[PDB]
Amino acid sequence: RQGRRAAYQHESFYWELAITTPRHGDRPFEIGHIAHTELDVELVCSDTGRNLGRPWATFLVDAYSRRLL
DNA sequence: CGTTGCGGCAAAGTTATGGGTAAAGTCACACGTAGTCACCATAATGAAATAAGATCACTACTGGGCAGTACCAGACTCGAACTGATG
Ligand SMILES: [Mg+2]
Ligand SMILES: [Mg+2]
Repeated sequence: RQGRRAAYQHESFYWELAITTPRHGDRPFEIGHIAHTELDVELVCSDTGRNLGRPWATFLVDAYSRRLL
């Protein structure tokens, strides 16, 4: 009906019967994620005060402690 | 006198309403919302044009003066001659 990107919410999860390597990390600085986004905020210039559009934030996260590295 | 129905009194029973606390749900993070014709009045030239103005050329009408002519004396000047005083 809508496509694969819409059925992605109706996906079967992965449930661990046995214990493989842990998904989020055995220790800090083992698995760390990089991801970009654009912040939902309009920013103004510091000198001339025009609309500069929405900025972009990139995050590096330690997946074990979920810490924003 | 004893019994029976009726009514007051005060817990007791049932709903309702505004509080607190853990615990089942809920939903966005997944690159994204701003973006684009349609609209008719006003300035604003630049061109188109003006309506009158400017000058040429011709036609007719009407003031009107200059080089030259002419006479009638009055008046000053002077050839030519007359005539008187004189050394
Ligand atoms: Mg992203
Ligand atoms: Mg977003």
